[PDB]
Amino acid sequence: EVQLVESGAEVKKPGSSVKVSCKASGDTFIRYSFTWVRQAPGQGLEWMGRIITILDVAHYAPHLQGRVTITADKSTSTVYLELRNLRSDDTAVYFCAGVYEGEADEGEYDNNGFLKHWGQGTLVTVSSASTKGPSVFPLAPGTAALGCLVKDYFPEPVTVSWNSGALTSGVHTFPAVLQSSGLYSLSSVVTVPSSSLGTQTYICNVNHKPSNTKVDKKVEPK
Amino acid sequence: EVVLVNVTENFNWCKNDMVEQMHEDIISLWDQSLKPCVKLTPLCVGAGSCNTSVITQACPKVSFEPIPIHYCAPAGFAILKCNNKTFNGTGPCTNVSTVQCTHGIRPVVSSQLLLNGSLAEEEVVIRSCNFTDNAKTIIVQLNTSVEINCTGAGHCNIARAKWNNTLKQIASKLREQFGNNKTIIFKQSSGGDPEIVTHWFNCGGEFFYCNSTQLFNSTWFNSTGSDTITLPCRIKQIINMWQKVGKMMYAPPISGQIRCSSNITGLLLTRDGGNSNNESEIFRPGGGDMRDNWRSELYKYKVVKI
Amino acid sequence: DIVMTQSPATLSVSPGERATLSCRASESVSSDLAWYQQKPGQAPRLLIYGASTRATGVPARFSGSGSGAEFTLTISSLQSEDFAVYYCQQYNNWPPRYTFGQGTRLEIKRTVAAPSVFIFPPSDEQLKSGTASVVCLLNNFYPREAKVQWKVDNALQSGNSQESVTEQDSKDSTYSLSSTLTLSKADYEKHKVYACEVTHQGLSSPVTKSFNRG
Amino acid sequence: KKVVLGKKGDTVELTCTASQKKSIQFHWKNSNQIKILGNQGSFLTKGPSKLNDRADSRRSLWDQGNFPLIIKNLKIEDSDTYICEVEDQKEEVQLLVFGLTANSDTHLLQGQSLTLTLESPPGSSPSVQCRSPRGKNIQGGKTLSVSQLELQDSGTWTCTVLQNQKKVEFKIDIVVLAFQK
Ligand SMILES: *[C@@H]1O[C@H](CO)[C@@H](O)[C@H](O)[C@H]1NC(C)=O
Ligand SMILES: *[C@@H]1O[C@H](CO)[C@@H](O)[C@H](O)[C@H]1NC(C)=O
Ligand SMILES: *[C@@H]1O[C@H](CO)[C@@H](O)[C@H](O)[C@H]1NC(C)=O
Ligand SMILES: *[C@@H]1O[C@H](CO)[C@@H](O)[C@H](O)[C@H]1NC(C)=O
Ligand SMILES: *[C@@H]1O[C@H](CO)[C@@H](O)[C@H](O)[C@H]1NC(C)=O
Ligand SMILES: *[C@@H]1O[C@H](CO)[C@@H](O)[C@H](O)[C@H]1NC(C)=O
Ligand SMILES: *[C@@H]1O[C@H](CO)[C@@H](O)[C@H](O)[C@H]1NC(C)=O
Ligand SMILES: *[C@@H]1O[C@H](CO)[C@@H](O)[C@H](O)[C@H]1NC(C)=O
Ligand SMILES: *[C@@H]1O[C@H](CO)[C@@H](O)[C@H](O)[C@H]1NC(C)=O
Ligand SMILES: *[C@@H]1O[C@H](CO)[C@@H](O)[C@H](O)[C@H]1NC(C)=O
Ligand SMILES: *[C@@H]1O[C@H](CO)[C@@H](O)[C@H](O)[C@H]1NC(C)=O
Ligand SMILES: *[C@@H]1O[C@H](CO)[C@@H](O)[C@H](O)[C@H]1NC(C)=O
Repeated sequence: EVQLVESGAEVKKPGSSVKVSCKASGDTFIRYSFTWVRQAPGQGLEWMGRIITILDVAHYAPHLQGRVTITADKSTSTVYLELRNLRSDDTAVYFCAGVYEGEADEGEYDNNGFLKHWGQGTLVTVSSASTKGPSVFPLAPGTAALGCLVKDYFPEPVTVSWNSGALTSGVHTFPAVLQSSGLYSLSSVVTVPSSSLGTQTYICNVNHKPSNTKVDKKVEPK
Repeated sequence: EVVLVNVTENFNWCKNDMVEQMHEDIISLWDQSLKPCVKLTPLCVGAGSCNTSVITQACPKVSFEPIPIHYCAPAGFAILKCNNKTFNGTGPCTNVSTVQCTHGIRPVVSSQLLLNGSLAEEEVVIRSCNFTDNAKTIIVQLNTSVEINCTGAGHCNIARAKWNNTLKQIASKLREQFGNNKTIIFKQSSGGDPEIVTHWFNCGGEFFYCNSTQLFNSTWFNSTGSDTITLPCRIKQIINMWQKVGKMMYAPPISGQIRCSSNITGLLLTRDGGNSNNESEIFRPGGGDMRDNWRSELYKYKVVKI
Repeated sequence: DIVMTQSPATLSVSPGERATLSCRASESVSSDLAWYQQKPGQAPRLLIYGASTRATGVPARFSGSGSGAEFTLTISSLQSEDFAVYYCQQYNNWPPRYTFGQGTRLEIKRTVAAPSVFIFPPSDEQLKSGTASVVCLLNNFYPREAKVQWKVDNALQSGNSQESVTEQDSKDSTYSLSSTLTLSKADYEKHKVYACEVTHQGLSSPVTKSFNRG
Repeated sequence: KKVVLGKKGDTVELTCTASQKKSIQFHWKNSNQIKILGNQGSFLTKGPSKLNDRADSRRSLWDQGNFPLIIKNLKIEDSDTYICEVEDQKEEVQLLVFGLTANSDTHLLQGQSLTLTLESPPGSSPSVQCRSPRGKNIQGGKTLSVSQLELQDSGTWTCTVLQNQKKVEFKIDIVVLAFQK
């Protein structure tokens, strides 16, 4: 069983190129074929292409032909995807995937088109926007609802916790939306006993790793 | 067609343009029939980095089955045929006629064993373009055919008694050529490409790779078992091209009942040789160059300017 | 080009019951058909290949059938971990131009639960920066479908709000939704009442929450 | 007489060129007429020689009239004269493989000895010259010996072997330990 580990998240300006990698370990490399599949936020899966590792031959989806290249380095058991002339609509999670083809070094080859093994994915954001940390605002309050608005950051993702992880019950952190500005925004809300206000302080912890930003905003009545 | 009287023609089977033309026609007969899913050929013409030409195409499964091919005289030439029942392809032929076309040749692609071919009319015959050269193929023509039954389930069967008797007749002819005081030894292939190390052939459209060690493991005229020989085989999808240097990929089989029974009518062998005061000769199964295969049938023909 | 089409887009099934997922091809793909399962945030998982062969580790309650241009994924008894998105994939053609269906979302079917609606005015800190975001929250409802409308001074708003919805809750099977209205400080101080009107199957009459600016 | 020098354990390439840019029949043999490796049509064959598992060609060059004999993991016993028969011609090449090892893989101390020994094929009578990182030079035949190492001798030594005009280079890493006075 091969384990696929992909490289870190990428942020690119439209028109740039990206090259993402995928280290296969655990089994005999040249006996697998490797496929790249991508998924735009909220969209389905899209087959990009596939390489017959043993032969060093790759085939690509027609809508991609001419600006995509899939390669494999056998000395390092690594598969590479290069996507050129990047467009904003190329923003997606890019998955490395593979399947065992038989005893290929002995000329056996099933040419399997299905995908048994998958990498953890690589987010590639393509945008004219520049990296920046979010502005965090309070959403002040039987049950009471309160939260933090996490607004105007780039790129994804951001992580949100309450009370340094001490409060988790009734927490809803919404998936971000892309604003017309090109910047992301989300809200994290939580419901608590309305009688808890005044004797329990609630603080939202917001972490945006891309901009090395870390914010903790106290949310209060009045 | 018409026998020639008093005409004595000089033949040289190792320099015969019929072999080349047929080799080309059989090559083109393979392209329009058995298409690979992927085809790879080198291209290092430029004085720097190498390049591989890659072709990808639809590769329909085809239950290949060679129809006999005739070589007919091209415009401006005529085919002379030697009628000697045992002709070695070289020297003068006293009994010669002229013919329209050759007899029907089966364009079988195989190594080690010649299948569905012609038998020697009289005794076993062995041929070579240079017996002194240990690197030249030795072509064997049997006078009695030996069945080989192969299945896509992974083996070929050969009757042991028949094969043993055949080997005894090969060994006789060999020491008739290399010395009557010599021990004749058959050994497995010494190495190289799989298509050449195994008995390799195509059957029902598929490429079989059969371990022939059991066929070539005996000593003769030295000192003084199981009903059938079962060779373990393998169908493969990634093949080394015989038409030229390169590789091809085909699709996996779609039939659960691949079967074909052939007649072994000849062999392709190489002799070890090498400076050795040892009074014994080693022979191993060979082939790879299909021109040897065509020569095993065209040795008695010659094309001449009219 | 072989177009794969799955139906329905969303399948709602009560726990422990059978689900049947459909996948069609625009032309025959023989049996070169695979099914994948995907959970939010994770890579897809191979379930079935060759139309009907289970992948290693796939439990027996998953079975695929069909050939040619029509295929089915059957789950005989839905477990908690079975609720996910399911994709089919065709890999019949050569040269290879493999394609996926657009997925069927299989969710947990429960009783109708009306949303609790809350409205947040913009913070002083944000107003201090020059913009005004207003947040309307619909908490813990079922089913997923809901209509949310903004009215400023009883005037229907359009083109200046954005919605976000959570994944189905792993404990009570409900959804939550935020709707955010954004306008500049200048335009925000030009109007009085800010109301979000909410429509949902669990509510008899549309619910309106509001506040008077200041 | 073409002479090629090899290094024990390394790889070597022996060249053979046809007079036409086409793929034709070739075969490599040794002095004893033992078959090493050749082609049959577009396939590689390998003879019953001791080089069998370690010998190869480069088929992507055959169509260009080049038929090399590549030999990996050289052994001293590989030393021999090799003949390339092609289009009725014979390209001959004498190959000599040499080995050169330090007498210990242990880290040495200042003032201790270093002895390098040269492995050589029967018949060859090579000259060896070596140089330490500090410029220390020693020469000899089979065995080169330095009486006392200096700290400055630590690092890569470069040894050159002279045979039939040709030379081959060996690089050998030696460690000489420092200490506190
Ligand atoms: C052929 O040889 C025979 C016998 O020597 C002779 O009688 C004859 O004249 C020659 N030519 C022919 C075909 O008549
Ligand atoms: C020459 O061989 C032919 C067979 O093609 C045979 O009919 C004939 O007997 C031979 N010629 C003679 C008269 O010896
Ligand atoms: C072929 O047979 C002829 C007898 O007609 C003989 O002269 C020749 O030597 C044989 N071939 C060779 C080269 O041994
Ligand atoms: C075949 O040839 C061998 C000698 O090569 C001979 O002993 C045997 O009798 C022949 N068999 C037939 C049927 O001609
Ligand atoms: C036959 O091979 C021998 C041994 O290699 C050699 O003398 C010669 O190349 C060949 N004979 C001729 C003259 O073709
Ligand atoms: C091969 O098959 C034929 C019939 O097609 C049979 O007569 C013969 O005995 C078989 N030979 C074997 C299995 O050795
Ligand atoms: C022929 O083959 C048999 C096995 O069938 C073997 O035992 C025997 O030694 C061979 N006979 C000889 C030496 O001619
Ligand atoms: C064939 O089988 C024998 C053992 O029976 C083995 O020594 C040989 O390597 C095999 N040949 C192959 C794998 O081509
Ligand atoms: C070769 O055959 C002999 C008997 O003929 C047998 O004892 C030996 O084991 C065989 N070796 C191989 C490689 O099959
Ligand atoms: C030999 O001929 C038989 C009978 O016609 C055929 O079925 C078989 O496939 C042939 N063998 C090969 C390798 O073409
Ligand atoms: C093999 O030869 C025998 C004997 O002539 C014949 O009966 C049989 O049909 C042949 N088999 C094939 C497949 O050609
Ligand atoms: C002859 O026997 C010797 C052992 O005495 C062996 O090394 C050599 O390979 C043999 N030679 C031949 C030509 O078979």
